[PDB]
Amino acid sequence: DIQLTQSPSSLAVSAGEKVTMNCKSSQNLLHSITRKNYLAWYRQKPGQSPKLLIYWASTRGSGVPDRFTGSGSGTDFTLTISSVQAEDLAVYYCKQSYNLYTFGGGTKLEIKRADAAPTVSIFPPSSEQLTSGGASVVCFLNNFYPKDINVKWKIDGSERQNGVLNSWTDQDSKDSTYSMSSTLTLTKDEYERHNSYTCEATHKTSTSPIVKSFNR
Amino acid sequence: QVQLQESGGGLVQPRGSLKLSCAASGFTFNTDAMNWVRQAPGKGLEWVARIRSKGFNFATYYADSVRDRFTISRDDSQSMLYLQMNNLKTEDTGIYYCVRGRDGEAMDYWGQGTTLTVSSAKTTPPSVYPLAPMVTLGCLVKGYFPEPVTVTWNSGSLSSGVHTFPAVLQSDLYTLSSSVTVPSSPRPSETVTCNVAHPASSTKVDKKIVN
Amino acid sequence: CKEWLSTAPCG
Repeated sequence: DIQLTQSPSSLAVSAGEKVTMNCKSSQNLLHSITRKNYLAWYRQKPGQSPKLLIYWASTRGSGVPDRFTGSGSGTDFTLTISSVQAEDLAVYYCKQSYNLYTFGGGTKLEIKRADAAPTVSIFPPSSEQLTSGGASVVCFLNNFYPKDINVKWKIDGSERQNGVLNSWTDQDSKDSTYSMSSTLTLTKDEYERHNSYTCEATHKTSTSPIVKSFNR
Repeated sequence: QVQLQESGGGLVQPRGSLKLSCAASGFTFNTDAMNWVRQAPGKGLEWVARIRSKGFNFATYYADSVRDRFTISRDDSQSMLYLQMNNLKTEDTGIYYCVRGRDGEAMDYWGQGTTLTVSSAKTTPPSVYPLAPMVTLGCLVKGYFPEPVTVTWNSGSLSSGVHTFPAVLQSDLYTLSSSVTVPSSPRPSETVTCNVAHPASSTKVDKKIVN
Repeated sequence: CKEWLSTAPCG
């Protein structure tokens, strides 16, 4: 089984720049007779099927723009993207066809953009959920950059860390910003026992944390 | 246009069996070699099976991990590609892509995929809660199984300003949220509905964010 | 047409 290894595992470049990622085969992919290197490149955009970008190590696939250049031979190959745009964020996989098929771990591309503070929003439990015996306070922190953000849940002024379900989104192909939802789930009981609830967000775009609160 | 539509994925118990199908369109199916590639939950791609054309006497190839268990076959007259899976294992959980792969070149077109979950757990309908307060509104889809769930706003008119966060597994059940941002004017003046669908239990709920 | 890398048909 031929093992392909890719590097870096992640990349972050600015729009307009050029980027270069590598793929290394465990076995030589150059066919002695045809002199062709059986290595292809694919990319998968967030929530889409993979798309063929290059085959035989250099031939662009049909319709694929000239920005994509594949190179290398033997066991070392490279994919170079020029004029990297917002629409290029995805995971790039190199695959081998020399014997059966084998993909690499993939390399993720991220777009380096201007800092952006999140837009926090806290939501009290729905009356329908309350009637179910549970209570989930939801906080949406949307459209920010960089990806790193800290979110604290404070009940009456005490930090509640248990029962929190965090979930980020992939970088948006258009604005290049991330989003996150934090869900605090307590019982009707515990919810009944407290007054003010707060979603506190710490991010480099502000000097002081962002607090979004609501008293029951 | 080339169109590969797979169907048949779903929840199946370990050691069980499932049969996937692929309807091909837009090209001469009788001439191309067809493949099945899969992608495990939050992982890379893994080629599964390959079936060459009649001109090559229907030669079949299988990945080491899927050998003797799965069975790729085809029906050139109906343009259908099949993947009969047996002795299923948890490892086989993931999305299965139907790929048109010309022998000599590369994997041309891939389908949209079909999810397959291998677990002993059971189908559980999702509970949709309306998260009410440019004003952001949300929708809480929690406690369902298995994945996936389809969330849309206003049946489709609301696609911009929407953010559907990936589901998170917790205590055998999934929880997912979706937020939408609309101008202060069209709310509550203009109706905003959260449309949720959970195929695994033929569920569909139109939750109007009212308040 | 027995080899994976084949491209020339047969029967």
